[PDB]
Amino acid sequence: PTLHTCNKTSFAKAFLPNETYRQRLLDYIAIIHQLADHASHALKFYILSTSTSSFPVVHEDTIEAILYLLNKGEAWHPRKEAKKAWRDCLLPYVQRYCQIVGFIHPNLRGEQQSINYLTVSMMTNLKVNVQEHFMQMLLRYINLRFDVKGQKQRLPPKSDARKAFFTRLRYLKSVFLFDVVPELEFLDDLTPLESEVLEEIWSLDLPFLPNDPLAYAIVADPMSFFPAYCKLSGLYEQYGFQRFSAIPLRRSLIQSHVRIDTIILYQHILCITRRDAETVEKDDLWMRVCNLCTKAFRSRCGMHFEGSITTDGASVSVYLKHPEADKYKALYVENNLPACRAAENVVVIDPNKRDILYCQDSNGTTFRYTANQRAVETGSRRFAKRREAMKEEAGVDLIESRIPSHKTMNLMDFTRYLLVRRADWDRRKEFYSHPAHTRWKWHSFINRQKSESDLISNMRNKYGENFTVVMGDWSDSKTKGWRTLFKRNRIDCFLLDEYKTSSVCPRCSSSEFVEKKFKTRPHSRPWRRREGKIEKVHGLLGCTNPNCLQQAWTSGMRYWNRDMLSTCNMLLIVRSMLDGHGRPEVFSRS
DNA sequence: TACCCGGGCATA
DNA sequence: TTCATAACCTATAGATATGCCCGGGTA
RNA sequence: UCCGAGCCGGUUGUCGCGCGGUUCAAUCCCUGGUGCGGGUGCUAGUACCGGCUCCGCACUAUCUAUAGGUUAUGAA
Ligand SMILES: [Mg+2]
Ligand SMILES: [Mg+2]
Ligand SMILES: [Zn+2]
Repeated sequence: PTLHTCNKTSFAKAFLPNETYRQRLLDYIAIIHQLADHASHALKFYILSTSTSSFPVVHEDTIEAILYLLNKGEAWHPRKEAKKAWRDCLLPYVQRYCQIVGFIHPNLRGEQQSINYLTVSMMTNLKVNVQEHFMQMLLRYINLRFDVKGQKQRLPPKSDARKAFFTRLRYLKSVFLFDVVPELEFLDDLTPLESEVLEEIWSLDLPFLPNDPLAYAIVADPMSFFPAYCKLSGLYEQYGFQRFSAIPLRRSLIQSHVRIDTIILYQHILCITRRDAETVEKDDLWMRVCNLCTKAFRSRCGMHFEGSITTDGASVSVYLKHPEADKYKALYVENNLPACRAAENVVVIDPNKRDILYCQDSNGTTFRYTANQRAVETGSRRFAKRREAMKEEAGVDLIESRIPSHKTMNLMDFTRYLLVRRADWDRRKEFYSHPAHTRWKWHSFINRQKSESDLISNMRNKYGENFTVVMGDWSDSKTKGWRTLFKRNRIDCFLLDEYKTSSVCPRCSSSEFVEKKFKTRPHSRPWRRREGKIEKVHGLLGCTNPNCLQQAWTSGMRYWNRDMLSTCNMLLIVRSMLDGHGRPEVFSRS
């Protein structure tokens, strides 16, 4: 929530030059990464193995037991009965997975904090994935079975007589989702394909709530839908449809950020006994290894360091925690008109795929922030090319390209995937252990900060010290993140509808004479260009009304830039709203 | 034999 | 039309610390 | 599979102009920015006051993991 914030700095600046502490941190994070990866893989293996009888009720205890068995094995001695039962149930499968992958127990001491963090993170990932995408995948399967993609081509489009099927589907889903209780007579009207789909959906054993819809049930207790979600994945694999990651495997070999709190310095880094450490204040203890006088550790908006960082070997994210922590169409300009009138200057912004921002003012001054500029400043393209060159030189591409899909729900296929991953684990681990990846991430962060700061500085220099931002509500290229950026710089941002803003000429206010796609040219994309394809120009528009024309023009139409027209029409709309006349009729929906 | 500290485990 | 590895956008959830028991060495 | 940004024209408020001319910005290393004092230096004319670079006071900037779409690459 609002009670927490983060400041990201370099590894060298955050920590003192004592090499022992840095080496201990680097060693600890590497062990934690492997533990998390193998825990996720073992959880998936156990789920697939138990699929023979029933999908288990996965809780925090399951992942915690998997982690402990990987780290300690039989040496784990839980006190409570539930954890002991989980240990007894998971030990054989964990040992079998270790044999398959050749895992060697690290026997790391003092793993409580890291194990708790990893268990919480993995359960959060499971919950988020299931909650967010169970409905999406179910509806996607429903559409795929009925060939809705091909049904448009099979039937003549835009015909009332053919609307029956697309209406029939709308009803079937309501029966399948338990949204509407079907009448008994309708059950006998199902065609064989519909009956098969109904049986397949029934086999999923989807939970249900009588008082609230299925969507509310998913949010209320998303994890209860996990057993069905996995089943759904299997259905895909039965029909060859594009599969999805049912279980969130943690596969990346690059060093992931690992959390470090006061306890981790307590035990692993400083290696001081708990009794001795309890006699020292937290701030001094952290100062013994960290330069808290650095800029990154300063208080902001009443927040304080409070001993919490995340490190990956190249960058350190220090978390500032407010003292009051838990400790265990509002955005549209229509509703914000009163605030707009007090702005010194008003900026109207149109987003586009290429021109990420196209900004204009009432005084006519224009500005833009394009995709190419963002790519160049951020360095994404250069880093991508260098990474591709490294992969080509090391030959890792041939190894990764042949890896069997990890989304399979069959035990044999998952075992084959694990064997293939083990076969070349050593080479890829060394390749991704290179400092290039974390350094690239840190440099990308710095470049993004620089680019955003330069953008804000240029906007202030062109449009004044303070101004209000009005942006279109279109979204697909950065689309919705900008709303946050202006907030970080204390610049107001408001939304505006783009309906037909690109089909009206501001100088005659008549949409009947607007020309679209009046010229064609060889395709801009080189691979499409060599293919012989031709592209219609989208951003160029024409006006044919005589009032906008002149006798000295042989073209016969006044030319306009699409972004310029959009910004001018949006400025006119804003002026009309501020004048009390509301949205102009021409741009109004109906 | 019995005492102590350091470390592992539980949990809001 | 299917798979794998980076990343870019969007969205979700989470962002430690104190007490109790045991085991290893010592008296 | 490639594309930096501003200005003057072909231009009329015109293009993923693979049209021309024209100005500076980055291509490695780097957490970013704002306001207040001095502290060598480098620059423009006789203490005036423009820039680059540090010192120090407070003012400020949300990261991690996972999943969906896409991009780039490598296989069919
Ligand atoms: Mg638009
Ligand atoms: Mg546009
Ligand atoms: Zn017109």
